[PDB]
Amino acid sequence: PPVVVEAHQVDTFDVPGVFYENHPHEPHLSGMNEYNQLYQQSINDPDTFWARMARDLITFEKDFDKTHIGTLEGGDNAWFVGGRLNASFNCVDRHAMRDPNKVAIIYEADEPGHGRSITYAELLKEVSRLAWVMKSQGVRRGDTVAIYLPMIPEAIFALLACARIGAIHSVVFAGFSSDSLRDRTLDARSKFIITTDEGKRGGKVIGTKKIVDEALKQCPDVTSCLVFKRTGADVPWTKGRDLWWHEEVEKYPNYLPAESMDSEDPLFLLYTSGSTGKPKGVMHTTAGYLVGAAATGKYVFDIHPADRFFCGGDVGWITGHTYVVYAPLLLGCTTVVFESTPAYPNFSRYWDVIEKHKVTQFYVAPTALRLLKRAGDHHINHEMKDLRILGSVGEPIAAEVWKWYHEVVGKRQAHIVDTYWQTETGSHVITPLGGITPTKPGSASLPFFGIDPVILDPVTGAEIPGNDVEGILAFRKPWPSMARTVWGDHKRYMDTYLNVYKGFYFTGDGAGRDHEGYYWIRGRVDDVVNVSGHRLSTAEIEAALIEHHCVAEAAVVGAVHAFVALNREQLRKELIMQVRKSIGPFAAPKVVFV
Ligand SMILES: CCCOP(=O)(O)OC[C@H]1O[C@@H](n2cnc3c(N)ncnc32)[C@H](O)[C@@H]1O
Ligand SMILES: [Mg+2]
Repeated sequence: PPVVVEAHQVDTFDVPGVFYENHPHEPHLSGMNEYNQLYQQSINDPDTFWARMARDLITFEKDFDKTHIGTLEGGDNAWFVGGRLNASFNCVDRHAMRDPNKVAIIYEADEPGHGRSITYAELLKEVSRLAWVMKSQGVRRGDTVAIYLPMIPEAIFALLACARIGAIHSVVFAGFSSDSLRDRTLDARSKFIITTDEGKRGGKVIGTKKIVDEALKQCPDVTSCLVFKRTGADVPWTKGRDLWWHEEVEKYPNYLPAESMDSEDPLFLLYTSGSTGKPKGVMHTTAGYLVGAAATGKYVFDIHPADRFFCGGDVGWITGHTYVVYAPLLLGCTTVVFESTPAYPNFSRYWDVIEKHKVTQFYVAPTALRLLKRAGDHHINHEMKDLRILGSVGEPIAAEVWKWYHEVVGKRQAHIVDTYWQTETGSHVITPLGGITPTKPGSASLPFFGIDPVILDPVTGAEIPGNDVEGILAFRKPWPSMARTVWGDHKRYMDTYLNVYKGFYFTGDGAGRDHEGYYWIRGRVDDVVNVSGHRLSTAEIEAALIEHHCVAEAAVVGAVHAFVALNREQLRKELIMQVRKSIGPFAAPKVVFV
């Protein structure tokens, strides 16, 4: 009888031998022996291991005094204390100083055959003069800055310009409604917001400026709204508040000094929905987050400086934060900013992009892979000679989809890396290491460096030791890129993550660890449901539906559904519009019951 039934008779797949033959460089680890050696040091002497890793990967303005203080139960963890650094220096300046004409960003626009490439020197200029705009409009170190931007390179300019002056960027997914944008801007107390006149995605127009205008009536602390002219459409304009990106940046110099930030100064807020109530502003600080981003970029995704890294995620979510922006730029390679969808103009789009730009690592969600698999294999007829790493994030990749990814997309030539992590962990925590770790379809494999996973009994909270076990997934030790608080609400941070099982970090996920020690993520044990790549609160959908006058009691379960007690076919459609106003289109239920 097998406790972890999903692993019954599943063999490990070695890295394809052709991966090493075709590799342009020498990979970072010699094999699984070195992983085990480094992993054991990361658990048994994290002070030594992470000091060396941080000093390898991150340039500090002032070296740090101590690797880590605090404990999980104390909720007081600090990493690289005494250090000083700047995230934009590490993502931009240090690379522009060595190789100014190296391409940092490839922008792939909604329409094929547009876009452009941006060098590290060009990125330094744009980050600098955008930072000048913010400084000139009164943004100071420690202020938050709301960002409501689509996938254009200007989004990277905005994150890194905020980091350059020590402002705390608070990115809001550009598909959120006015109410959601308002809620996040109010909670973050931002006085400055950055957006576009409109977005273009999949040939469709998104009225970003209109949505922002609606949200800002209820954000009177916002006194500046910088608008990037993406489409040039006539948009309403608020004199004295609104500013044109292109008019303002050209007033200011092409260089700006970077603020000397503490290791533990906040870098950003990322609002995420939890099991109960209002969105949590998950706060990441500076040094530990960047160290985790660079370490996983390097050792999980096998990133080398010449690589062309393509994450299909959106900057509005943590995957885009860590792997579109911070990790590849920290490591000095090229990152791809993709404005379109995998289906526009046709289902070949992902592969057209990878082929044209010779992408070396591609990172997407299984939801997109399932869509494309249903579309048919004739859409894929691309050499994609340099594609050696195929990443998957957000949900377990099913053996049927894993095989299609490995064979049809990767030509049995690429290593498939199923990365498990969350907004709160900053970077990958359970994952194979690209080009190193043997994999199992449907399994996230083994812990990353510094991650000490344990399986707990959900009721008694006790550790369940050894292999072939199942239960709650928790981590036993702090790690550098862990979220440090929930903005304005440290007690909620403690209660949610650290007080449930004292001494451990609670992921909210169930998991099994099979006879080989490989982990298999079972999904959320709480009321978080994943629909089409989004982390949505069933209570948030419940609260939205209830706000309608004819709805009394509302229940939402997970494709989310909604059984409500109140024409009955007319009301079924009217509740959807109420969700569209409270959250956004991507949170409307798939069926509405009465
Ligand atoms: C990392 C981007 C998604 O970040 P979020 O904070 O939005 O969601 C994290 C949650 O997604 C699932 N999850 C994430 N990665 C995996 C994964 N690879 N396998 C299974 N479930 C996964 C797990 O339930 C987890 O608690
Ligand atoms: Mg007002």
